[PDB]
Amino acid sequence: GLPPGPLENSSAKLVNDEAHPWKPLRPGDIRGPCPGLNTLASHGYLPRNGVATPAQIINAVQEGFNFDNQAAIFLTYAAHLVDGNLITDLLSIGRKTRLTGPDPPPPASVGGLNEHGTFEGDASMTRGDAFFGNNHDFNETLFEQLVDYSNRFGGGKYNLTVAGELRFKRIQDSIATNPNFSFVDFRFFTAYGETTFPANLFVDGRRDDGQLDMDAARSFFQFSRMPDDFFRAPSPRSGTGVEVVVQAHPMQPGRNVGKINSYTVDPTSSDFSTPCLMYEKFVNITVKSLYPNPTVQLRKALNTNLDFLFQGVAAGCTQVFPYGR
Ligand code: HEM
Ligand SMILES: COCCCCCCCCCCCC(=O)O
Ligand SMILES: *[C@@H]1O[C@H](CO)[C@@H](O)[C@H](O)[C@H]1NC(C)=O
Ligand SMILES: *[C@@H]1O[C@H](CO)[C@@H](O)[C@H](O)[C@H]1NC(C)=O
Ligand SMILES: *[C@@H]1O[C@H](CO)[C@@H](O)[C@H](O)[C@H]1NC(C)=O
Ligand SMILES: *[C@@H]1O[C@H](CO)[C@@H](O)[C@H](O)[C@H]1NC(C)=O
Ligand SMILES: *[C@@H]1O[C@H](CO)[C@@H](O)[C@H](O)[C@H]1NC(C)=O
Ligand SMILES: [Cl-]
Ligand SMILES: [Mg+2]
Repeated sequence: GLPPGPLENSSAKLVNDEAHPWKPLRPGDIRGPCPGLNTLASHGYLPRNGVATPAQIINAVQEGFNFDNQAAIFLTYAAHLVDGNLITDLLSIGRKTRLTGPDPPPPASVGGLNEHGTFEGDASMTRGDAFFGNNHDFNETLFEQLVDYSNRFGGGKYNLTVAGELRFKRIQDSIATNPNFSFVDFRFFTAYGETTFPANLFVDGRRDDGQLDMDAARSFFQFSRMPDDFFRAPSPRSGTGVEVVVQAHPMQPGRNVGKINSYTVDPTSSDFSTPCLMYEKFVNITVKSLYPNPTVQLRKALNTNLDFLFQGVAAGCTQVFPYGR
């Protein structure tokens, strides 16, 4: 279906309401590395089994959290192109599942949001790097480090100052312990944006002060659960304030080269100075590598989803056509 449009009414409102109660997981229910999508599934804004269409995901992030339209479209279609089933139009917000339908041929993985190196990546705040065995479950030790950074830099609350310090700490921990640490292109951009999301979207919209308390933080990050009487943000937003996070500790994109403490800058990677290059490489390299010679029905589904992806790209970039027009 077409990408949904922006909210007709984007006011703050109760989103933890009678029609969207929190429910525990049933056997087979899928939760993944994103506490935003996990919470919408656990409140019934998304299907509770954690398998959804792109249009369902865009509608849920807007209705439940007031995520802005352009960001919703870009992230949803990027995730769907690399992790979703383009024929059935279904994406798992977590582990690979037969529930997304019959698979395309390799090398396409349709691995859900849990698939390492497509969307999900290293130096997550409350999830471990895939090298350590689990890139998707809430990690109590990592969350306690988020609390400690909130106590030291946020007076007990998570804010953009905390995000700047913790983002850099998680990069330095990955450099020191993960010999396969990768921090380039798509992951380089999304890792910085994700650290603003709690301050911009998990803060009750009646305050919208960018100060997230640790009870609310645990409720979202561990339990996929809105605080009692949670109001969504009072206007559409996503990564507002990412400039503060970067400015705290500016980093070049790069990777460890098979050893710890070997972080090597990648001059071929995009960075914040080349945002159009990030889009071009995502399409010409990442998507194309998963579908190099697609059959007629797959080509048509790719071209449709790539057009939808381009709707979320900031004005100024040129659309690229890996399968022709
Ligand atoms: C619009 C579609 C969305 C998609 C496809 C999506 C997908 C993802 C994925 C795959 C990750 C894991 C990346 C990683 O850390 O390795 C992630 C992280 C995250 N997402 Fe989402 N996301 C979306 C929207 C949102 C929204 C609306 C929120 C908040 C309301 C949110 C909050 C977060 C946070 C806080 C993290 C970082 C988790 C951590 O580092 O511990 N996301 N997202
Ligand atoms: C800096 O964090 C990035 C997280 C993305 C959140 C806002 C997505 C907005 C989509 C425009 C992207 C333009 C482009 O890709 O060239
Ligand atoms: C929009 O929704 C809010 C809160 O749900 C409501 O109070 C407000 O009156 C609505 N605006 C319009 C134009 O209906
Ligand atoms: C190691 O890094 C490569 C890309 O550089 C990635 O494709 C692979 O999945 C990574 N594996 C783990 C578990 O970190
Ligand atoms: C959580 O993260 C810590 C710190 O990286 C790690 O040592 C531990 O094995 C991870 N997993 C669990 C289940 O705690
Ligand atoms: C984070 O909280 C601390 C302590 O209240 C404060 O000094 C800092 O200005 C806050 N940062 C932001 C961006 O709100
Ligand atoms: C992407 O491919 C198009 C041709 O299809 C080309 O114009 C563009 O330069 C490519 N960009 C990159 C970064 O490879
Ligand atoms: Cl919007
Ligand atoms: Mg990760």
